[PDB]
Amino acid sequence: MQTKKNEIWVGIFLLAALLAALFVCLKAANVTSIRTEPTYTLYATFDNIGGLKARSPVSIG
Amino acid sequence: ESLSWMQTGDTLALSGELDQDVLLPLWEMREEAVKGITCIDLSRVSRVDTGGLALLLHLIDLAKKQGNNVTLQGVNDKVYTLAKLYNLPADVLPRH
Amino acid sequence: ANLVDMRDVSFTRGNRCIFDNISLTVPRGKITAIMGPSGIGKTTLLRLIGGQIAPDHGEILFDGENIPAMSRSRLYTVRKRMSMLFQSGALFTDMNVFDNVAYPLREHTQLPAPLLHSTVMMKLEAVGLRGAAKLMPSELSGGMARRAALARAIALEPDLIMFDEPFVGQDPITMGVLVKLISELNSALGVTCVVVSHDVPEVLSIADHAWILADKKIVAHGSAQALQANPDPRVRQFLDGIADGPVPFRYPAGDYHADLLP
Amino acid sequence: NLVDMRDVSFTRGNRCIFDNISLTVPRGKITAIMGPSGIGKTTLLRLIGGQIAPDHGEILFDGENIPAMSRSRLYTVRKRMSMLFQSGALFTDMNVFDNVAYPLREHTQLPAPLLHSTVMMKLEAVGLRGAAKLMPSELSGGMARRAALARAIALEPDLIMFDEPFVGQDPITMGVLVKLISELNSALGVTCVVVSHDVPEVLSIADHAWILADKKIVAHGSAQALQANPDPRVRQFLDGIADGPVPFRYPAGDYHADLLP
Amino acid sequence: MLLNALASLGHKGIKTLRTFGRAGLMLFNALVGKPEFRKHAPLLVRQLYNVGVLSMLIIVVSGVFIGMVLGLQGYLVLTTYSAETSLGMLVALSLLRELGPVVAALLFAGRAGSALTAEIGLMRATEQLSSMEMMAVDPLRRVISPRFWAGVISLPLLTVIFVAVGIWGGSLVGVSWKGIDSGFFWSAMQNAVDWRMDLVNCLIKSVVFAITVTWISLFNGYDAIPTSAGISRATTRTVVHSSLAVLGLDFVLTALMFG
Amino acid sequence: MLLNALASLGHKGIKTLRTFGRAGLMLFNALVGKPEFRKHAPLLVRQLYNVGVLSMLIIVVSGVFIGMVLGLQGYLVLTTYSAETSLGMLVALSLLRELGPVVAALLFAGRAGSALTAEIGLMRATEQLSSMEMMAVDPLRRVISPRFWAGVISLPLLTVIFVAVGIWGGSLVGVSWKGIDSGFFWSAMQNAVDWRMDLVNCLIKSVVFAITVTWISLFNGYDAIPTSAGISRATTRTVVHSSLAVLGLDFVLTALMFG
Repeated sequence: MQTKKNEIWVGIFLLAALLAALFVCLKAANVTSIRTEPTYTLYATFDNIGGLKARSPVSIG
Repeated sequence: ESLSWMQTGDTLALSGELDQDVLLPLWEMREEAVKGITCIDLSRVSRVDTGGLALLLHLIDLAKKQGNNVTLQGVNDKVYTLAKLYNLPADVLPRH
Repeated sequence: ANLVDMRDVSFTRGNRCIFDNISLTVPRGKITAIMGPSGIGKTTLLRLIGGQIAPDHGEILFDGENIPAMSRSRLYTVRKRMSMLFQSGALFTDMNVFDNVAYPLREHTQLPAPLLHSTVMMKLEAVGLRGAAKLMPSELSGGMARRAALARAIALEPDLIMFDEPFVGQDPITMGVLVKLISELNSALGVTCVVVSHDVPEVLSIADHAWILADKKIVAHGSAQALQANPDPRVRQFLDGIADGPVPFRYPAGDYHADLLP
Repeated sequence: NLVDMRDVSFTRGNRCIFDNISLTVPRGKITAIMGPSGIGKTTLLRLIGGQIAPDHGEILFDGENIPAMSRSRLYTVRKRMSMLFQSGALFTDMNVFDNVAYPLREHTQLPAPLLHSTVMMKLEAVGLRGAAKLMPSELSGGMARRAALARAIALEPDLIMFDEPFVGQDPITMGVLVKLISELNSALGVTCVVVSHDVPEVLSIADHAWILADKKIVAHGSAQALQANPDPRVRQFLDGIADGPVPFRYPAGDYHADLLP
Repeated sequence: MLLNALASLGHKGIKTLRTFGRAGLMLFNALVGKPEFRKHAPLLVRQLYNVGVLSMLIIVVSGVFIGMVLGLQGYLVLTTYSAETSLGMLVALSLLRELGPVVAALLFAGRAGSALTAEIGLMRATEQLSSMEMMAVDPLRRVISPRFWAGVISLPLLTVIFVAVGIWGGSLVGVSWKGIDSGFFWSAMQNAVDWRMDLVNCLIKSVVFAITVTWISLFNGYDAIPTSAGISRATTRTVVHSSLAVLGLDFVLTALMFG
Repeated sequence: MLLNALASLGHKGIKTLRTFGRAGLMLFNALVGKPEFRKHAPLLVRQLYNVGVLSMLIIVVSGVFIGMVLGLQGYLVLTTYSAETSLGMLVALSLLRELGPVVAALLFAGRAGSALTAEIGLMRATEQLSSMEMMAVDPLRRVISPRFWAGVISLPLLTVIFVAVGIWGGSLVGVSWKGIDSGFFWSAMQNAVDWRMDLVNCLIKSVVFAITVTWISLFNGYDAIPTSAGISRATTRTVVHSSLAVLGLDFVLTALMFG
């Protein structure tokens, strides 16, 4: 022993830091990837939308 | 620079000169060339290089699997001189 | 008769003159040794026969044909029959040793695929490196890399092999191998070896005609026996390691009473 | 005896070099330590200077431990060694006159007119007095090696170690370096250690030969009793023969299985 | 001084014409010649790993480090302006007009441009290029020609990776703690981006920035003294010459097709 | 797959810890020793000529070109809001915040940083540091201690020349080529009247990016294989490691000073 046991002990410590590194970059980079929304649309009627374009957000309150 | 080889009396008579640039009519037609050849005699040769000697070694393995052996006569000086330099083993055609 | 027959040629640089007036011949079937002291352009002498640089006014022959008066396509038809060997080994490091030997034996050739594998294994046994074919060339030593490129030089069966100072800084264990393969391949293939190594008990033991280039000129064109028994202060200075003589042991200067005490 | 390497053993992380070797050199004599290429002939002189520490063993510096004084004490022993290297060990950012006087400006306390009288005459021992204001890059292979010999005698050492001298050179300058060792051994009284592999010239000036083979000590004879040694490994390091204990040919690797198929 | 004053300046002008005269002569023989298509087909794949694949690690990890600093500094200058929805015209417009083929070319000369000069310099000290002349083959068409075409098609390909990661890197620092949505950031980015204005013109200036970088890396690797100091002197020489050829051509390429 | 896959990771996990082990131990045994001021007084001026004086032919002649492209590209983008008043605003603010100590760091590590690795690595090839170690003189105080101090105080001295060539380099397009001389150009340049912003924070980033460049430039030159290929390998890896040390730390130094 002691010629390969220290390599796996530092080996499993680096994968413990590698999987913890992916948990830091998980809330900001993984956006609109796993959190989906149901798809049902509505219809409106206006005379002029002004400077409104596609992908414009709606809001209530 | 010509390969004037013939097979009538079951003896492959190689003529011309064996080099590394003229080997196409003798390498492609090599399966049906030797089937029951027991003696190979060559006389009209001048010098055999490393590429020309590599073709003679491949004809021994095609004849050893048939069942019979083959003996070679009419050796030049340039054939056995390069054979001692390249250190050929006892599992190939010997110097007999 | 001869093979090279180098006439009066020169090679002068921008500041230093290397060759001034030389006359040298090389026969067929013999080993020519062109040795001399260091400092002079002994490497550039083999470059004139190949044609990599532009020499001065002169005329050198290669089986009757003038070497520097050739075109681009005409020069490559005669440069494939020399295959000179360098000092450290000019072998490629982007491939293994098995693909390094058959580098000219694959591009301009007519050999098929199963016959090419048998040609390299026959040429590697002539130098003793048959087992060293599945490794990187960077793992080899200095003396081991000279024999790996020696099998590359005998791929296309040349007629004028030019060694660029072999066994000059190796061990005496591998020095007996490199001095044996030159005399063995000369009698078995009929090739002409050109050795420019400055090893007077090693190159003279396998050569029959030596050349001495001390003062940028041909001063001794004797054999291996008449060279050691030639009464001359310049030729005997290079033999047997003579320190004092025509070569200045001290640096040429003066005013010894003006730089020590003041 | 200056150094007494009793049971020194050097072993790296991949390949070992020395395993229980023994070296013995007396004072005022020339001892050549010969050996083939591949083995650690360069690392043998590193253990005497103290640059690297061995795993098991010690070097007895005539009653003094070498690797046990690494705290402001090895520099007081290193001033009288002056190890000479194979290539140019002199600096390239200055002239060759400041390379010889480089140990004289930090160790010895000498005035400026007195320094010009003790450095310029040191170049006359090697024959480089006229080449004093020249750059080290302008020197040749044999001329730059003689400039390091004047730097080696700048502090009057007692054990000079020549790490592979007069190798890969012309026989004109090869006859110069063999004469300068004999002139500095009798007229000065120092100990020279040569680790070169050139056989037919180092035996004429040395008094003790140590041929290394199979990474062990196989020869400890003198310069005259070495040629009469009935040993297959010692005589193979002599005058050129191909076959011997070490094979120049690679072993059997099934040559019949890859030639024809 | 007046008579001896031109002895040091006039001699440098002769060697300057011999330096640039040998670079154009080497590139003319390396390109115009025999159309080796089937022979140079495995040579282009081998010379694409050390130029395109091995230099891909530095540009990817610096693409997120060029957008997270540009997108964070660009937020403070647009404070008290009510223009937080116009971030796409600053992080994506400056990475395509000003940045892009300029910053990635400075990293190409350090990783791929510096190693290409030392590769030929190590083969010149061992005289591997001189051994190709003895094998009856052209040395300028076997070791120089696959290395020129592999560098001229990699730097326009590595420019798009520097832009798309840097655009996503600006969106990573954009919606991280500011509270803005993903609908306002990708709204102003679509404006003033069309054909032959910003996307095509970035590819136009990228291939010009790929010829002038690889020309110096192949010339100094071919023109070097075969010793231990000549390789290291020509290795650092290509980084200074490419820094003045990329930034020096920035003023020329801006006057044509502004934007 | 639990033991065979982790066998190769152990060889690249211990050597990475020993990589930073000899890097911090070499710099520690260079300044905690005896202090001499008159002994390194001629040695500091010699190393300042190679690092700081010879690097003026790259930063000064290219710093005008970076200042020129900030005026051409910064004019057509503001044709509807302010084409003359805000012309000198984005030039002086960008060069004093993120273009100062970062863009000049790639030019400092390309000439004075890449050649510093090859200078130390050349001494270990021909055994120059080993001959100096054989005397009583410390080899870590003659080639490391005056060379580290000649790179720490050089890059802040070279940043102000890069700033002054960028502000004046943007003045050729301000006072000329359909512009005003000093009415609307120089009046909008002194908006940062505070001494903390753009003066202290610009000098803080220039010192931090000077230690992290000269540390890797003296580490790859001190730890290299003594051959012809080991010096050229450490010269290439110096430019890659220094470019990620000035771009990866640029996001770190901005997040606490600009947020």
